Order: sequence, then structure tokens, then C-alpha cells
Amino acid sequence: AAAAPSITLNDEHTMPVLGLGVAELSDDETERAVSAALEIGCRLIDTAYAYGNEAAVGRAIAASGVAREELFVTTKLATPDQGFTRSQEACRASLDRLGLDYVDLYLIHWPAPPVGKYVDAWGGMIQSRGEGHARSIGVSNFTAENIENLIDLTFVTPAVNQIELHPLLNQDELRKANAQHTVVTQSYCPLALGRLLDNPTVTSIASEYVKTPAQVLLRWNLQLGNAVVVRSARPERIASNFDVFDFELAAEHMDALGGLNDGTRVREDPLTYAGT
Ligand SMILES: [Cl-]
Repeated sequence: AAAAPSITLNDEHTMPVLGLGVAELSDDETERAVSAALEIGCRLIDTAYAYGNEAAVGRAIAASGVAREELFVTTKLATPDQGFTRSQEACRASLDRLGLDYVDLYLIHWPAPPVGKYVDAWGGMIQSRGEGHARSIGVSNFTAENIENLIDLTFVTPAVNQIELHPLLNQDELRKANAQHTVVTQSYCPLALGRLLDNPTVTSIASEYVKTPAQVLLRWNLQLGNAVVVRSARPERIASNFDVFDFELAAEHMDALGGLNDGTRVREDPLTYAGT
């Protein structure tokens, strides 16, 4: 049975509000992390062309005994593959590596404004969705203006905008902008690559609730109304990370975590980053 509730996307598909990402995991690590997550009820798995581990994700899914329709699989289009024709080819290649007939969500990994191809990538992805290769399509690291360009030029609104989001960079404005466009915010790096795990405000709250710092950080993120991707969780951590639905952070503690916001971005800059 599933360990997290789901949120409804603007195309009426549903998506688990908590899932496992496998960025920077080796093939063996990826298989083990996915297997461990599926075993404790995680049903969203988040990978990418760029992580080099879609085949390993595919192996773990194939071995899991979990029915395909109960799984939500996300993968991502790398910037060199952006283009009307090339992004359709890239989608099929990801499916082949995953050993799947479809993915539940296909994301443009970065807008890469200097490259200037992301609108044509989206045009291709609209065809990939029409053909059933991706049931939903969305974006990652997009600004409000990037999303408005997609809507204005292709008439299709992303289902999800997956962005860096944690208390040092709480994305208040972009959260509101996503919502205004009916786009779900999906947070990644919710622990700021671990930099927040020994933050005095975070550890004080964790002590008060008798939870871990990661549980506090994940719960805060969920209570903002975001979907969340747990980053590359080790098998020994994933059950703990998913045990975040049996408590609620009071307003004063949400406010305290809100006060940590200081614009610290630990991943790349959406405005300028043109790599993978
Ligand atoms: Cl993180």
C-alpha cells in the first residue's frame, strides 16, 4: 500500500506528494535505493537522462512486484536534447532505458535561456504526450516568465515545475506564480544538500516534535502545499523520510522556518545555467 497521498495535476492525473529522486547515485546504489523505497510504500521515482541511471531504475521497477499503474515514474529531458524532433527522440530513448511503455511525467530539466530551445522542446513533448509516451509533461527550474512563454507559444501549461526549495530558499514568489498558472510546485533538494540538518532553528524544532531534522524539513515543505522529492535517499533513511504524515508543525514553527529564508541557492542558477 502507498505511503503518501497524491495531489491532482491540471491535466487530471494524480501524483504522489512525496517520492524518491536518484540524482548522483551509482547503478547499484540506484537499484538499492529504489527497491528500498518501493518496499516501504513509496510510489514516485524521479530520474533523468543526465543521472545515467534510468536502466538501473528500470531493473528495480521490474523486480519490485509493484503494478505499473500504481507507480509514478518521472524522468527528464537534458538540454542538449531540446528541440521539436530531438526531444521526441529523447523521450523514446528514456523509455527504452527504463524498460517502460510510458512515463508518468516528463520534464524539461533546465530552461537554459542562452540555448533558447526550450519552447521547441516543449512543442515536441506535447507530441510525446499525445502519443502516450508521457502521460503528463512539465518543467524543472523554470521561472514564471519561462512558463508564460510556453503557454503563450504552445497553448499547453506545464503540470509540474520542479524547483530547488528549502527554508534557505523558500521560493515564495515562484510558488505563488506556479499556483496562479495551475502548475504544481515540486520541491527538490529539500534539505539544502544537508546544510540545514544542523541548523539551530531546525534542530530545536526537531527536538520539540521528537522528530529528525530531515522529517521537520520535509514536513515544512509539504505543509506549504508542495509535492516533494527526497534526494537520493539511502535505504536506511527512506522509511524515516516517509514518516512525515503523522504530525503537523504548528504555526509558530512554520513561521520560525519561514524566517530562515535568505536566498541561499545550492544548485545551479535557472537564469544562466546551460548544462545538464
Ligand atoms: Cl537535499
